[PDB]
Amino acid sequence: TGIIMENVTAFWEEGFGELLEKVQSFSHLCLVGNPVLKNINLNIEKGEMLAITGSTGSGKTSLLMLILGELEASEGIIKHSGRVSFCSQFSWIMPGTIKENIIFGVSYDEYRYKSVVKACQLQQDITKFAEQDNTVLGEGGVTLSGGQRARISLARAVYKDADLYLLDSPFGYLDVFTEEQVFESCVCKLMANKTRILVTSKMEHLRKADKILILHQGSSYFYGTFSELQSLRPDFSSKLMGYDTFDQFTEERRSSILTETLRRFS
Ligand SMILES: Nc1ncnc2c1ncn2[C@@H]1O[C@H](COP(=O)(O)OP(=O)(O)O)[C@@H](O)[C@H]1O
Repeated sequence: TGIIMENVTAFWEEGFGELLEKVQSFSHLCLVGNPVLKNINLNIEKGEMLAITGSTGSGKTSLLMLILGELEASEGIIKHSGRVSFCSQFSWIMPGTIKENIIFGVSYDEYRYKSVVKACQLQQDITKFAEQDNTVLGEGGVTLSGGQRARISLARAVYKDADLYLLDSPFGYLDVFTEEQVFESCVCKLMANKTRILVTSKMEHLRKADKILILHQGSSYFYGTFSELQSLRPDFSSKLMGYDTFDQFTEERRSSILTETLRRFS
């Protein structure tokens, strides 16, 4: 499946801020009648990758909830059909082995498993443990690094057979060379033909995306190709492409540069 949004708007409604909270004054935002997103348009073909970036708290997560149906479109048309698979920014971990976490509630299939494991770069993790992917974890799997938890929860989501993959900021940790190999192997090759939406703050991901959506304040700052971006948003581009290794700054620096840049160039 592809995905289409034509001129979609969505309001704060009772309970969405708390959902937002799990997944990453609400009353007043529902009382007053307020768009969390306004005039969103995107059109994404089967098998393409949409990269979503923007300033912090611009509605990135919220756009995924709307896809998931947890937020409601008060206006506009959304089309997409099929199973969706959601990897949240929170990396949840269930009691059981690493392997049991990746296949959680889904049947085991060897070729599929081994291939997901290799492309999420889990082979370098599990090889440090005496029982490898049979190692037992407690929930939160709290002695692992953030990147280890995020790769296991990415592998779980990519292993789900679905028509659309929603991946909310997996690449936000310090082990930055691993993240680059995950993006190239999992998101770019293994998933090359699965429709997919990657929320992100690395410019390489916009560079390889089929489509790009930049959000600011609940609003679409830009939407189209990386090439259209360089030509239609030149102040944004020149500033962002003008660092020499932006993608290796910490997630917080990158997101703060993005926010400031989006603030400057509205
Ligand atoms: N944990 C939170 N507590 C209070 N307000 C929040 C929280 N998370 C997001 N918001 C607010 O809700 C709106 C939408 O946030 P969100 O969709 O999470 O943006 P983003 O994913 O781009 O960082 C923003 O206006 C933001 O300030």
